[PDB]
Amino acid sequence: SLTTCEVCGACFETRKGLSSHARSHL
Amino acid sequence: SCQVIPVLPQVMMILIPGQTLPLQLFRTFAVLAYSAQFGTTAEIYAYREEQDFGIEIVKVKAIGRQRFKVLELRTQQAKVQILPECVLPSTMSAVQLESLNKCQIFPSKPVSSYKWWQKYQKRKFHCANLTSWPRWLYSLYDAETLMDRIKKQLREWDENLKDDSLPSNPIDFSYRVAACLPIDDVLRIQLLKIGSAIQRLRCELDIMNKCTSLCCKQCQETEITTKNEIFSLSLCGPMAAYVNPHGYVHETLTVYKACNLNLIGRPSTEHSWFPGYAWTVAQCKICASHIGWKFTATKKDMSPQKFWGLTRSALLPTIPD
Amino acid sequence: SYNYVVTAQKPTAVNGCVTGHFTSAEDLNLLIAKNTRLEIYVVTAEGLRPVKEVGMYGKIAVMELFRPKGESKDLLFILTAKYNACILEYKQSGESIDIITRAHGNVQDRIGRPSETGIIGIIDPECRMIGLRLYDGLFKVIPLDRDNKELKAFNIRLEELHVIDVKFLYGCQAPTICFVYQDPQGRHVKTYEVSLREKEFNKGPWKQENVEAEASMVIAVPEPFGGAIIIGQESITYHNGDKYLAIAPPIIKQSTIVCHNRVDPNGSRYLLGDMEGRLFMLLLEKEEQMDGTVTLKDLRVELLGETSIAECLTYLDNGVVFVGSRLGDSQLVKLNVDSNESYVVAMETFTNLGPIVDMCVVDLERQGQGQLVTCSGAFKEGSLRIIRNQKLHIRTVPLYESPRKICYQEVSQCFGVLSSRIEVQDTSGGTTALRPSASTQALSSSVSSSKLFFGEEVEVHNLLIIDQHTFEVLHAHQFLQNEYALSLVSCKLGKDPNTYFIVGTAMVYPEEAEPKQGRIVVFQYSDGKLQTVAEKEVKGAVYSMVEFNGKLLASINSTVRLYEWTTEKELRTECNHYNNIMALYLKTKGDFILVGDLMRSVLLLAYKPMEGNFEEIARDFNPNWMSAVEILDDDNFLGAENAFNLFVCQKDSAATTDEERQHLQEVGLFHLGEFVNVFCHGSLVMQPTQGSVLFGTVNGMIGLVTSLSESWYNLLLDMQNRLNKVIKSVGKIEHSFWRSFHTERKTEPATGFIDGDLIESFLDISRPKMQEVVANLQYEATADDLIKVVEELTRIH
Ligand SMILES: CCN1CCCC[C@@H]1[C@@H](C)Oc1ccc2c(c1)CN([C@H]1CCC(=O)NC1=O)C2=O
Ligand SMILES: [Zn+2]
Ligand SMILES: [Zn+2]
Repeated sequence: SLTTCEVCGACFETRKGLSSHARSHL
Repeated sequence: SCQVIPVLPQVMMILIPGQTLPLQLFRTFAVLAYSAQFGTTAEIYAYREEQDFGIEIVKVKAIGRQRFKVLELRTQQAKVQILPECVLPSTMSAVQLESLNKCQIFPSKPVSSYKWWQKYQKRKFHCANLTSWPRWLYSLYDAETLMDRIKKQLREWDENLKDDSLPSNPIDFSYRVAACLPIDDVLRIQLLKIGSAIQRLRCELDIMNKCTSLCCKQCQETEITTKNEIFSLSLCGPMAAYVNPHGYVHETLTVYKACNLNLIGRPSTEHSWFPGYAWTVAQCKICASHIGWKFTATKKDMSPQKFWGLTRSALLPTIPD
Repeated sequence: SYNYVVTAQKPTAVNGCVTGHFTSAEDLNLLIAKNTRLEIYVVTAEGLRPVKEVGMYGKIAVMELFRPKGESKDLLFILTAKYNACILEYKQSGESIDIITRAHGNVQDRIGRPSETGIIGIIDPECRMIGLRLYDGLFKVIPLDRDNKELKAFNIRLEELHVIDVKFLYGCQAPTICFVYQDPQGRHVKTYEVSLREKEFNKGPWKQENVEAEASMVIAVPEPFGGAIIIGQESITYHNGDKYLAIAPPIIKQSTIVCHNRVDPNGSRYLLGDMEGRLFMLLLEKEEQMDGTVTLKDLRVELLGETSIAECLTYLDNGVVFVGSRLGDSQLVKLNVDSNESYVVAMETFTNLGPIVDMCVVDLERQGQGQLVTCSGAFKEGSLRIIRNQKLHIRTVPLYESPRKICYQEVSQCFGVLSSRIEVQDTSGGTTALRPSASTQALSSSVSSSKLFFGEEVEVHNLLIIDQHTFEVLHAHQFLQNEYALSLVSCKLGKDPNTYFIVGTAMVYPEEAEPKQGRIVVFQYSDGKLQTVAEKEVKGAVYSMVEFNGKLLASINSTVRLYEWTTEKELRTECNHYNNIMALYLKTKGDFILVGDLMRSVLLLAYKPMEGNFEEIARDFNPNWMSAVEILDDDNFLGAENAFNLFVCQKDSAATTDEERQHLQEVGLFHLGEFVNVFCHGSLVMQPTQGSVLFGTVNGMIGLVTSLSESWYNLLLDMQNRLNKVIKSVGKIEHSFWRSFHTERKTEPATGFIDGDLIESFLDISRPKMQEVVANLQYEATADDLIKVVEELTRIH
């Protein structure tokens, strides 16, 4: 689904699981 | 003289003079290097229109020009004086004997040789016996010698020509090497502050001879790969700037074998930068920071079958202990 | 700070020599260029008679005599390294001898790349113009149609950029130059006809091509033959239109020819010399025709003998030849017709201290005076020179091999000298010697056996033990193969009472650019035998070593290491300091450490004893070649840099923020005109001014630097400005321009320095002129005041 990271393209199946990955980019 | 130049309000990467760089989009401007007292004049020129019938995608690009040291900002405008290129004469020109002045121009090399540089040293630095230093010491400060020493290591990374590909002007050759090495942001800033091209070449050779290990920038000590595994699959060198579907730029260094990484998900082929290779996001096994991707060949004949592409911003070159 | 520099010994190396009729039309003169000095001699049937020796405000780069149409005697043209051109004339009015300036000007162009082949100054045989090749692609032409006092010129565009050598041709309708240029197709020979009216080049008389790949010398053959002789690496070719002759004598291929000179005025004999010090005779055989046309028949080369490695060469008269040398002693040689077995027999030799690559001050007589022992010469001209004061007494100890570094040990009553001998790879498999040198005639030889790890020449480094009285090679310890000895110190370390000979070396292999392995070998010489007392293997080149408060401070590439002397007589790594620069220059004073690389990177460290490591105090990184460095005091540092400059930087006084105290502000700039290699704290007298520092140069010049008070500096500075008004400049060159800090990019006036040579010349001016330079001068003042302070300034050398 569209819960993939826009920076690297990591596919997460949850809304929260992607927000945690967003921290690993800054 | 100085210039009244505007500032790029949304720039992240520091631009090296002579480096072309796609940008993340949300005639000469300034690009600061925030640690924060230095920067480089970039040129946004791109009106590029590629032709795919009905769709002409417009790509924007900037190219570095001159270095500078910031004086004061004023909201964004920046008054700045350009830092000059310190070009130095030959080391032996001070002590060159008048009788040996005529026998100082050397005939050219049959490009293929390793014994030619032996006679090159004996001739160019012959008057070293007039000084308190040996012949081989002056070679360590010879721009032409330093360039070949750097070119030797770059040929081990990329399998591309040795002719017009690399510039002959040392101030251009130095800036070229600065934009090709897989080095972190503070190292690029340190090279920009360097005034002399000979010093820049000497340090770029130091970085290559010392900083062999590449590790995660976030968690410091976590060896991702080494300089040995570096290779070039894209014809434009081992580290080329790629743009993802959403416009993020990734200076992706391609290496054979990378370690200490975690894969997120299953291989995908959508928008793969290397055609015929399935990318999979890779993360650090300690801090879970994004380091890059792993590319796996879809077909079995492709060579190499597996390799890694690491984004430059997530790496930190370190010297092994 | 404020410093005072005086020349203690004039430059002794000869770089130019010409024969002509300068003093009077009936005299055969021999003019000698000694860097800044110009010596005038008159050739007598007995030898040389000194006439006049002048000093110029410049480095003589060009020196040619010429006779314009309508002149009673020859005129002299001199061009300095700072592009100061001038035309001089000898004037003898009764007993007074004065060199007057006929014309003068600065032929410098703000734009233009100075050619890698140096400055070339040629004059038309019919004395129409002075051709100058200063920058690539440009040929300056100074017309000599008389009354050109300001030396007005005009440049002509040169399509050829890499010009090896250029000279004017004899016997031509219009001015014709002949030059060798290098292009991707190789080296060629071309000629251009100069037209001063159209201010352009015209098609020359003959255009040949493809000459020897290493053709480096053009010789203008006089009228009887004409044309040009092109001396290359292994072939000598004669070019004159469609008459091409080319000989490749095997006798000359062995070495490279570096000087030439015409013997007879019709160009039948020529004197060429090579780098190895051999003298040749180029005999061009002639053949006259029925109409009288003399056509060149053959080219002969005959080896005459061995001179003292010739920089310049000139034939005097009746066999006598002057051999000017930069590497060794200049000499006068007689060319006998019969082989002695060598047609070359010496007549009179002149001492040449240059090049001075290392020196040391030792007061052997314990009288506080001090003898200066310097490493002089190179290759077979290697020597040890002892200079003691009052006049200068010079002991010449020939070593027949290159001396590199020197130090002194009082307990052993002998010197330690790092040296190098050149052996050749014989066909059997070893290295045969070229000539018996000091490292071969020692009383006792030894080799290193640490074992810790086809025809070309190879260096063989040896440590020499030289007695302080007889200067006898007592021992000659040979270092390992491919080992380059770089550092040498003599001191006692730790609590041990013995004094050791410590050597720092580097393992240099031609394939490896940067050395990654070296040795610090500790020796003991006293008991008449040289044995090794333990060694410490390091991971790089040991560039410099010094005794740092009972310990040993070494420099391994980019690391300044501090070694301890344990009870077991071994070096123990106490603390380290890693730098971004290569630790080449190492000097200490107390617990302060001065660091420097080849690029004028001045670093300052201090040993903090409470912790056991060093901490960086300040630094001054300015990219520029640096040849030597020295500590003046705890906050002042002397250094020599490009081009032929001296500089002083100081620890900042207004240290309020940590960013000001971490900087060494440059306060002294001075164009010395010499290339300093060694800085030595010492003095040659037996003693106002504080400090005494000697230095040796490539030209053999030895100078002195001393510090002054701000009050004394401002006093001598105002006197230095007023002496310039009364003292005549040889080429009307301004002193402040000569001493101005000269680099390729920047040019700045002289600051923080006082020219002792100019101050000391105050005592030589007439009494009226003395009362003129004291007008409105106060610490008023009388002439008798300055005569008493300048005389004291002479009591330092
Ligand atoms: C167009 C479809 N899309 C947009 C809407 C959201 C859902 C979907 C996601 C999957 O899209 C992406 C977002 C980021 C990246 C990528 C695709 C691929 N990718 C890199 C990977 C390595 C490589 O070799 N090449 C790249 O481009 C990224 O960084
Ligand atoms: Zn991501
Ligand atoms: Zn990590």
